[PDB]
Amino acid sequence: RKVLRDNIQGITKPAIRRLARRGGVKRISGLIYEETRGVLKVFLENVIRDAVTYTEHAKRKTVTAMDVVYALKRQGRTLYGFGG
Amino acid sequence: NIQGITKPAIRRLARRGGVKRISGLIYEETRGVLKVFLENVIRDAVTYTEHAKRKTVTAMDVVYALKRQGRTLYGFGG
Amino acid sequence: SRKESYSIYVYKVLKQVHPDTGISSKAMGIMNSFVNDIFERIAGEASRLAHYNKRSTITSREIQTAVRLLLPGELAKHAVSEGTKAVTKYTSA
Amino acid sequence: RKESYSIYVYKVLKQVHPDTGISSKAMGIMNSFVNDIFERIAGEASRLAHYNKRSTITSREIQTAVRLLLPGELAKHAVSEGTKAVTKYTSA
Amino acid sequence: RAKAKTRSSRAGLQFPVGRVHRLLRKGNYSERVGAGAPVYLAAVLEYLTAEILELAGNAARDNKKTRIIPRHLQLAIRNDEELNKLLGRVTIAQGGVLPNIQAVLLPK
Amino acid sequence: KTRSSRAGLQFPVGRVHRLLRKGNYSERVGAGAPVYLAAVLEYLTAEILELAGNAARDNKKTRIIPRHLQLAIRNDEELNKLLGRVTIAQGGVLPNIQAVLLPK
Amino acid sequence: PHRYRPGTVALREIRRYQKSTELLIRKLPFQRLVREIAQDFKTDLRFQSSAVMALQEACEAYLVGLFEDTNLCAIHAKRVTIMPKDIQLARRIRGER
Amino acid sequence: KPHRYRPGTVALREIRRYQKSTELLIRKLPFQRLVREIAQDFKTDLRFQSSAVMALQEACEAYLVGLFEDTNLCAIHAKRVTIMPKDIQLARRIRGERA
DNA sequence: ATCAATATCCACCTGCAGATTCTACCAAAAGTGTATTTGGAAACTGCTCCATCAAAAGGCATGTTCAGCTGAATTCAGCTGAACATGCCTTTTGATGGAGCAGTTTCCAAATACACTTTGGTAGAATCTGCAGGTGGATATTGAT
DNA sequence: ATCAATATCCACCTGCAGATTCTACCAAAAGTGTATTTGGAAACTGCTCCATCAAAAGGCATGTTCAGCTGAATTCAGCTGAACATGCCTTTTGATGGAGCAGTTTCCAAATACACTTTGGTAGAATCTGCAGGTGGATATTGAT
Repeated sequence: RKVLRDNIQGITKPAIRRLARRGGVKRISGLIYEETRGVLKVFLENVIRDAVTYTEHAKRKTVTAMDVVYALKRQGRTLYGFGG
Repeated sequence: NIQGITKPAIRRLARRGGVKRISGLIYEETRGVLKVFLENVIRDAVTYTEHAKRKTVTAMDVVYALKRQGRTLYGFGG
Repeated sequence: SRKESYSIYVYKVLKQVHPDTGISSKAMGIMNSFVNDIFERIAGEASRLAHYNKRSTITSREIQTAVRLLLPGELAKHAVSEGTKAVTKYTSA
Repeated sequence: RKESYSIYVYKVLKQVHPDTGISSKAMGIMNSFVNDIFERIAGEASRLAHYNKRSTITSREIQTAVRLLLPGELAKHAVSEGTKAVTKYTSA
Repeated sequence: RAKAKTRSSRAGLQFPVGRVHRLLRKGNYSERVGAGAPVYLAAVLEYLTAEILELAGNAARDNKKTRIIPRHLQLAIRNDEELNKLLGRVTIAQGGVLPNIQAVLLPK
Repeated sequence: KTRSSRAGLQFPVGRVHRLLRKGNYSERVGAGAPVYLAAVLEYLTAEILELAGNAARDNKKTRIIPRHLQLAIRNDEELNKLLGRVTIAQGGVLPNIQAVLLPK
Repeated sequence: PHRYRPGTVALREIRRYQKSTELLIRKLPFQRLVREIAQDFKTDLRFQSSAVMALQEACEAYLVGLFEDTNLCAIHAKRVTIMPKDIQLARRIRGER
Repeated sequence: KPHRYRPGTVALREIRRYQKSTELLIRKLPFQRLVREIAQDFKTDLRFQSSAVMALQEACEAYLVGLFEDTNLCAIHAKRVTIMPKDIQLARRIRGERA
């Protein structure tokens, strides 16, 4: 494949301010887009960590949606709408 | 009885929290939070007594109700 | 394959409360997870109760205490009522 | 007739700190710790068993539970001790 | 040989009582399961399903639509006090948020 | 002779194995599971006990009280993480005054 | 006569009560409050002495942790005094409200 | 003339707009590759059910929106209208994300 | 920053009481040994479903300019909550005794668990049909004179 | 208080992606007939738990004095919002290769199930660490040249 590199910058600044609108935010400081990216990565890390850990214990090589859900449950962010 | 929790007792609790001074409106708000907490925990604990067909709330019941609410407590059995 | 869900029974209850209203597939998924989430919270809480009280069997009594513990206020008593109702209706005949 | 872990906490205490004792309140803090962890590890393993439609909990289930439950270096260090204890047990 | 009655009918239930019974045994919640537990449970779940469904199909009609989409579900659970409380640590896929602008943020 | 000795552990492998069968966790319990698990609890006990003893002698005391355990868990980063939603009875808090709150 | 400048004894009290682990609420006014709340839920009850101890332990550990988070909100608003505005922001973030 | 909107008017519009919808605000390709990197640089050579990346993005945006809400409440608490990093670390500190 | 005058810690001992530790026996488990079941690991393998690609479009990201006001910095005063001596009362504690009550056996009737012998449920076609997405006038809403 | 600019709300359409319904198979309840528990139902202890009762001791309530914190008011540099041009790269769609999930058998390795033949709990003796004071010397704090 192609080398995967610096893809947290794919989380654009307009995409972040959109997420900020829907959260009820009117004025966004200039430093927010970096902090946002930092926190989202720590988040995604921790979930994909556990999701994959379920993939590994299953001896599976594809990460199933159920793996994501069991992961989100563990962290506490129980999700409705995928694989029951 | 809620006033039995004296203002200086509340004041010390804030002190251990690292609080320097206390607005006079706090002590009422503190007693309201204190009560809702005791309310939610004692209800869940009492429910655990009633399910056991008992009339004495054991320390365990409280431990279970604390865990119940995600305030797990070490030191009182289980 | 053979993957069972509650889509049959959610849809029955949907036609009951809203006889003219349909439901999308995504929304049915949200429901099937909801039935499953509650089912686990209650059963787990009763599993814990029976274990706390040194009893190897889960009666409908344990489930009721679980329902009181998990469900908030009026949702609890409205539920407990509906349950007890279906139990007495069952045992009677 | 109530059993506890206080016998084994004391053996492990005298092991690491032969010079040090422990108070009774602190001994209950420890038992409760043991019990809490025990539930976390076992439940997470039980849920692993069910998610994958297996009916037996092996040491493997307990390991994945530890990686999910124990943060960072506690994980690797704890995974080691079990694999150590399983290996030493199985040998003879 | 007598005719078979579904347990869900006998309790006057839409939800599957026989299935809830199996899922209590094969779920390892206790070694043995009482016969009133699957009934009592299937009733409670059916009740809560009915509650959520009524408030959603209401909000579906409020938005002038006859088919419940997850947006309506999120509107229903979040606008009701106890439902939101029961589903606090819970996110609905494609759910959105309740419109809520702060007072301070509004124009002069 | 004991299963715990075969594993070379201080924690009861036999008792843990019964606790897994009586615990309603799985239909059957493997033979390697309770060994593995008992070793993990033994270790985690040791690591808390060591840090508690250090906190105990750092306070001139030879008997570990709960305060030494709270200091041991809250000053350790990864134990504080594992036991975040946990209250140590009679534990107190670590001394910490905010900078802004300090005298001139 | 001699007096300590205001706020001095406050930091002194902070450094003492953070140093100790004693229970800070008087035992009986608490226990009286506990049984009162239990009465409102069930009548003629009885508590193990260790059960009122548990509730008092859990309860001061809750409040002290809240005051920690409350103080941080007071600091976040360029203030030094904790107000009911701070306790409400603290609990509305935690999810208790 | 030409017309201009008083700064602050478009955001109130934008808040009302995205609070009324349920679409996913992050573009899907950059989020997908971001997930594959975080996963690749965790366990090499993996695959992903499309619905698994969906579920990730759903839970992610849901998380961040709820973080902004809690953040904005801290900004309002500081008599500001602009959300700053200072607010987010506070919100996550109280949340227990990292106290 | 020093020179003093309180009030505060903090070091160093010390004898004792309340717990801690070590001791003596006792059922309740735990470990063996033997004999069955049985769960899931290995070995194909059919086949969803994932990874990759190309090609065109048009949605949207990016970067730049401009400036309205928002955050921050400053000043000050009123007034709130800290400090403090003080005067009394509610808590502490230390049994002491009385009994309601959690805890233990010993039956057993009733409720469950198994172990095999008729649909409800699900996976697909085969029909239906909300509403997504595109337009345009009605209606606000906003901001400049 | 007007009057364009511009955005929003909302009714109308209509083919279509997606729901709803129809239909054959089949996994899983249901129904019966025994084989086990199991948790009450009484019958009785020993705990613990409530209840006064009665001193004293801090501990709390209180009122006065004012130090300095908060909140309001003002000012302004400059940040971040609003618009617009620009062109990239996401999106959309449709097709394939084949990996690796997942449905089936087959069959040992391993877990289970009784049957019999030490450890851990528990309630006493024999220590024993910390408590809780008590001077006594820097320490930190605050008032005044």
